[PDB]
Amino acid sequence: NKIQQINDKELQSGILSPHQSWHNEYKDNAYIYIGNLNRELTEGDILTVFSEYGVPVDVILSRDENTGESQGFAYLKYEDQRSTILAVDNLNGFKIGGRALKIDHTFYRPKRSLQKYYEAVKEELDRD
RNA sequence: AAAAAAAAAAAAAAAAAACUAGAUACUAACACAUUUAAUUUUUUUUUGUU
Repeated sequence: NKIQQINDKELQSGILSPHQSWHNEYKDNAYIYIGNLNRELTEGDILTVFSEYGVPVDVILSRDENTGESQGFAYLKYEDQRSTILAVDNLNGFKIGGRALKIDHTFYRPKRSLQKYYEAVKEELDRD
């Protein structure tokens, strides 16, 4: 609802196409921060809503090291960037499970401690 | 220009109020297009990763 507020102003001026859009600030980014998730949605189900706008190559759900349950945020890289422009813009502010999730562009830095979680995820997304 | 008179009835201290609706004049240099670049409507069960 912070970002959703911008695009309405922006589109109203007829900004139309990325060169003039703030989404142009990125261009080298693909992962999207996915916020305000519900707690029970897992990686496979976050890999439900987000293929509407593209083809995910990677995904990471943030979850406590001990109890292993959702922190409530994820980082999902689309194969073709412009999905990111599409997901951030279009699906931000949308309700799942009563709470409206947030998306925004992100630069994502991998953490050693999850290293196995990368192949464990990749192998599934490597199936396709 | 100009040269009077005379025969014992009256007097007066100068319409409202209320009700309900309608009719028309009028009063305040009243206000009538700019208003928006520091500052509080922005609210949620804390939860954005070398």
